[PDB]
Amino acid sequence: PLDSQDTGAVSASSVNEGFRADQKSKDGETSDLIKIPRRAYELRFLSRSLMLNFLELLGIMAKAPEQFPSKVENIRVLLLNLHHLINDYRPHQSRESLIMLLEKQLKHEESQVELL
Amino acid sequence: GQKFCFQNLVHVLQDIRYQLSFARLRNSDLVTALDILSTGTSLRLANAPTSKLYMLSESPLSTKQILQTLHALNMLIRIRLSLYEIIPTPFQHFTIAN
Amino acid sequence: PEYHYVGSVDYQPTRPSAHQNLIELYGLTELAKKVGRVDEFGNKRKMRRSYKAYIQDLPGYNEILRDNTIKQWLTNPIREEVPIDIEFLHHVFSVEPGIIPGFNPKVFGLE
Amino acid sequence: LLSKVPDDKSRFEIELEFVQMLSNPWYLNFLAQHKYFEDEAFLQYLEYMEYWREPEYVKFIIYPTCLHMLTLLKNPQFRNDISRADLSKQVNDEIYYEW
Amino acid sequence: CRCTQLQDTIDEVATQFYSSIHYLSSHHDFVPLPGQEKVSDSKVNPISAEELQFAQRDLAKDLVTKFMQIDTLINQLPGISTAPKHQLEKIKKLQNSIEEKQLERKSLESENEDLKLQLAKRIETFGRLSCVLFQ
Repeated sequence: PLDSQDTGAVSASSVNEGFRADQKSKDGETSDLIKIPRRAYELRFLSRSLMLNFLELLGIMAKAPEQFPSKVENIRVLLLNLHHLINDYRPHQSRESLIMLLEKQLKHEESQVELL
Repeated sequence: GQKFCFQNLVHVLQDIRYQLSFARLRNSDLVTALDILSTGTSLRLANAPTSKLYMLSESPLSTKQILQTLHALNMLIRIRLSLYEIIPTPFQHFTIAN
Repeated sequence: PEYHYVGSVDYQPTRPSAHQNLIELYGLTELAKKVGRVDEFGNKRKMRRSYKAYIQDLPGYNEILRDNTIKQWLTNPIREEVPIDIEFLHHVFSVEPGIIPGFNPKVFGLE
Repeated sequence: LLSKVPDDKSRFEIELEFVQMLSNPWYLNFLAQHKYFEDEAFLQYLEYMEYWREPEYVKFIIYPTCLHMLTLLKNPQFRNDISRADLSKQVNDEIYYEW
Repeated sequence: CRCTQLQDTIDEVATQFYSSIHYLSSHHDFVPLPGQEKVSDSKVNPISAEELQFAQRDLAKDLVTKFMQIDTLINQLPGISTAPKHQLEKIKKLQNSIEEKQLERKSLESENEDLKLQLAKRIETFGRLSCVLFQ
């Protein structure tokens, strides 16, 4: 397309979020009594959840194979959400990589000036 | 039908893995992008011997440049010759021309 | 405190299970007794590759031929009946006793 | 002299795709075998492809190689050697390695 | 770097899902019940019962280790503001900085090349003079 692909466009999106400028959210909620960053927690959560849904899948294979479509759908949305969210992480990473590059050019510049 | 079930599941899992590669996004190759700002793939040329042999420069030659090349060239023959090991004695007088 | 999509749908196991011996379940064991490689006493069951076992009963030397016409008679089945004029066929079928060349009665297999 | 029959939008979709073709070395080899480099009209159309280096336009191009390929093709001896199969394989292998 | 690799790890997990199930379906399953085991040996391509158990245990271990790796990578993950204002401002500072350093370099570089020309002339005098006089 003219812009990148959208997760809501492909299937249902399990969560939404936004972080303020120069501030990050972390809270203490109880599954194993975690006190850690909020985006990462939603992630870990989705992952352990995926693990469990797969265990389910194995079961429904050994007990009743024709039922799998439902469960593999569970799986699919879990993976797609994992990715959409990791994607939300990237633009900052691309920006900071550009930063490090510009920093390299400056370093070459000042070093070349002093050498001259 | 039960077997068909097993297989069918495997195919669905492959398919969603395919969609998975379609959904991830990878950090930009800024290097190539900046090279293409200047309209060449600087990488593919420098790297390649067949490029460098068949490469050809842009047609403008700065005539002030080529004078300065000449100056640096003559000057560089002076460098060479002063510290070039072997001059024949009939050649001992030389002019570093234009 | 609950993970998503876990136990969202309940399902009972599949109605017939592979783990059950289905030969017994659907009463094919008498069939297996009747057609299996091994007798129920343990002796081997010989089965002609051809259907000679049924031609064996019938008179005449009978060759086994391959003709897919009855299949075609099923692809293009015919209407309900055909007209039949006994008198005409009686007339048509009176034939003179003279011999017929090139035909042997081996097919009859009387002797 | 048949009257031109072009489309506006379509020919920039097309000229984008053509630049892409130029990225492929085997397409260059076939092109040379077909002696398309004999025609001066072609070479003027190449310079018309120079419009695709412009930022708003190059922002659209997908395979960077073509650009390089284009500057490579400005040497005619290069054209006769991309007629050659050996050099063709050399070029393909050179990308493959960069890749 | 980190983010792309973790992305690769979840992809690795999906691939492990269908790979695992397929491996298991592919390899021997015959179970006799009452009756005697019998195989279509060619199409079957059996594997040992012990080989089976060991292989599925191994498969479980591999998958759970993959999940642990994803978890620990999620911990490796440093929290960052989605807002780019801090980064953008840094960016602008660097650009201005390299701009002024480049101007300084340019001035000192023109003075450099002028100097170089001067010394080069004195050199040239020396070289021709020395050659002629000693030879």
